[PDB]
Amino acid sequence: KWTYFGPDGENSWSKKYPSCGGLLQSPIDLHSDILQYDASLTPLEFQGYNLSANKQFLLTNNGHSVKLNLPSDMHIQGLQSRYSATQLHLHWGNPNDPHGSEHTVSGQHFAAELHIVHYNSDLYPDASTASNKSEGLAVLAVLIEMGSFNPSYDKIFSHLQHVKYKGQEAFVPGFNIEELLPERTAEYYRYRGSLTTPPCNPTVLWTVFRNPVQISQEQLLALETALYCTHMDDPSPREMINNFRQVQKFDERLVYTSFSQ
Amino acid sequence: KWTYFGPDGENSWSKKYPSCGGLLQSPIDLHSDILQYDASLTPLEFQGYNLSANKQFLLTNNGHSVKLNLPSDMHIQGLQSRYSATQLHLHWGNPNDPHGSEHTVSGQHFAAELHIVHYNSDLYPDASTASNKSEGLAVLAVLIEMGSFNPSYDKIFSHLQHVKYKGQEAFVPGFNIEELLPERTAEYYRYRGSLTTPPCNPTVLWTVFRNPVQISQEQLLALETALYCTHMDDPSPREMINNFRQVQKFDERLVYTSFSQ
Ligand SMILES: CCCSc1c(F)c(F)c(S(N)(=O)=O)c(F)c1F
Ligand SMILES: CCCSc1c(F)c(F)c(S(N)(=O)=O)c(F)c1F
Ligand SMILES: [Zn+2]
Ligand SMILES: [Zn+2]
Repeated sequence: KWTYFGPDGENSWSKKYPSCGGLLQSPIDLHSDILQYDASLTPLEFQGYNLSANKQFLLTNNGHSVKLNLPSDMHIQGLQSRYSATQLHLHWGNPNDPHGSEHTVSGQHFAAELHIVHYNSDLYPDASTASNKSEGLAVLAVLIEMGSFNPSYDKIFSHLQHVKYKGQEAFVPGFNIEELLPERTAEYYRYRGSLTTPPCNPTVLWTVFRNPVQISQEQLLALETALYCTHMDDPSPREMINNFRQVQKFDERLVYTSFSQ
Repeated sequence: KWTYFGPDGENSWSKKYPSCGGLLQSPIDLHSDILQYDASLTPLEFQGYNLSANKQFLLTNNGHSVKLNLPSDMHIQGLQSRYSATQLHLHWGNPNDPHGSEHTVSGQHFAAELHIVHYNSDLYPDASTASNKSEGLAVLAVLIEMGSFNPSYDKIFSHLQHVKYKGQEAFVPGFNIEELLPERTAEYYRYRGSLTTPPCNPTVLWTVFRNPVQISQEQLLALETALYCTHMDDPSPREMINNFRQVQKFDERLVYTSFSQ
């Protein structure tokens, strides 16, 4: 299958996933020349993010990232349709170059990036059906930098020990996913783009929050060193690192901002 | 018929040109995490760069860039073989976004980039042979920023309305090519990489000078509006703009610097 390195890496995804060589590809560099304040971009409302402490949510190593399944009563309010959550996951670099966000800001990577994936549940029955359809998906992106310890991110990272290898699964008790969001969620970048992984469908409404979150140096190192892409029994193990796509060309287009200041 | 934009752009190159999806791809972002000083990287000497003004050298629009043919008596001294020149060419952006270098430094693009292409003439009889052999080619890269008018670059640019279309050829009087190089050529980045266009062979020893040169806004605009990828009779003309590849992953690779600091 597809990978982020070697022969099956991102320059080859378009052979078997043609949309990876098509229009509206993500991620992109967010830089001042292409930003345009749009007073119409009002705050999102995060509904059902306070997950029941009494419910468990499936965490998976899928060989590409670590993903947490989310329930479809969790949703964003504010967009043209209701977009219901389906999963969250992360992208990161490696300890020798700990700059593995997908989006960049003025050419600079952040340490990592969290994506909370939602689908248009007013139009489609599930995310897998929505993903290749018009208006199918909305992703929230949180940029992550090393700083202070983050107890909320640790509600996910304390389980990394149990999803070390591809295919492994663990259960995470519900917690308030809004705790993973940064300060001043009113401030964000917005643009139409794509999945950043195969099949790269150009069906994502992106919201990248302006302000990053922090996690400690030990948390970032844990994220970068805890997982493998490969199955446990693989005689040639591969660490799960550098699981981000390079930025894409983005020309004659704008990213709209909810902030002018 | 590869291009820099649209269906046949760079995410699709690897469909026809397998090395574009292979190892050792160029260009790259030059940033601190991947740099290491190497005291062995001693100064290059540029020999036979002062081309006779009474001779002329062929300028050709090859559908992807503009190239100036260079004589094989022009060479670099200081590498492990003699590398003789074959051609130079440029990469650039567009009038509304004059940010088209290939290499970036700490996430920033420069306005344009000059490549002076050499081949190992000790080992091979011509650059096309050398180009499919490891370390067969050595390319010098000069980063170009918007700044003062540059008379020396204008010795090339003044001939562009004469090679606007694919297949057209002009003659440029000899001049001193060293005038295209920046200050303190002793300061450079060195790494093993590839051609930045199809067929992307991983056969280039790159030298990117630390210091940029300047050309004016007017020179950039001329460059960015002069040229077409297509023939003069093509009913579907395409402007030669934005002819730079995105930066490539470079992990496990290190870039060696002839400067500490
Ligand atoms: C079918 C529903 C989830 S698949 C998926 C995905 F894996 C992503 F990485 C992304 S990403 N990285 O673009 O957020 C995504 F948007 C997705 F939709
Ligand atoms: C002998 C090789 C002919 S094709 C070629 C080239 F000459 C370059 F200089 C480059 S560059 N841009 O790497 O200098 C390139 F990409 C090419 F594909
Ligand atoms: Zn993602
Ligand atoms: Zn070039």
